[PDB]
Amino acid sequence: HMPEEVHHGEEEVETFAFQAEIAQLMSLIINTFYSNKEIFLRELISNASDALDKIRYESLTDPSKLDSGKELKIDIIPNPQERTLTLVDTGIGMTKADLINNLGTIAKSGTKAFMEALQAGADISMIGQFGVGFYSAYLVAEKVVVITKHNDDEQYAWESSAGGSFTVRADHGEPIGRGTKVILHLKEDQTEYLEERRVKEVVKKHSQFIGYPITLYL
Ligand SMILES: CN(C)c1ncnc2nc[nH]c12
Repeated sequence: HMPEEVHHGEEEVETFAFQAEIAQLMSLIINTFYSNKEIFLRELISNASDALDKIRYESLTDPSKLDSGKELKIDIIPNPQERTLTLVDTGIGMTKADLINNLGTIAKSGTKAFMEALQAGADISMIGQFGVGFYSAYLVAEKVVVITKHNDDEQYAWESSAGGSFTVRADHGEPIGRGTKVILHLKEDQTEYLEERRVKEVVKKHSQFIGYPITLYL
């Protein structure tokens, strides 16, 4: 008795290409010698704050949207053994469609405009002004994993090593309830951001007036 599941039904792991504009920016960011790489943390905390604003805005008319979790917070978890730095927020999260669209497609206009601005003398720290600060994670990360849960969909995982493609798959792991977890697999030369002394310095310098609690976990 040796059965075989010739066809699993849905495709578990789906691979897609970035819009060319996004892929070219990711290549720029992952290989640049820009000396102020710490700004990645500002951009990711700002994205987390925006996501928390969103859920809060939504709950004003429908308090039940907080049934998946009442606390609105940001957590930063450096992990020296796995060389990961994780930023967790309990914000709005992303459905599967929005996950593919928001990280793989809709950033096209922002990444295009940002690269034109860079060509004309702008600098990388302005990335957030084009709505695409998420990709600054590749200043310090060789790989990024995003775990996300939106009230209207199941938990999903996104990942990319900036090779022009990304993958999406249902995540049946530890439920996060609601929100997004951005997991940075750090480059060898950027492990300074695994140290509590360094991470605090960056938060105090760049994110000292964010309207949500930021907790650091060692
Ligand atoms: C980057 N992006 C589209 C995001 N969407 C929703 N929640 C987020 N938390 C951090 N980044 C997020």
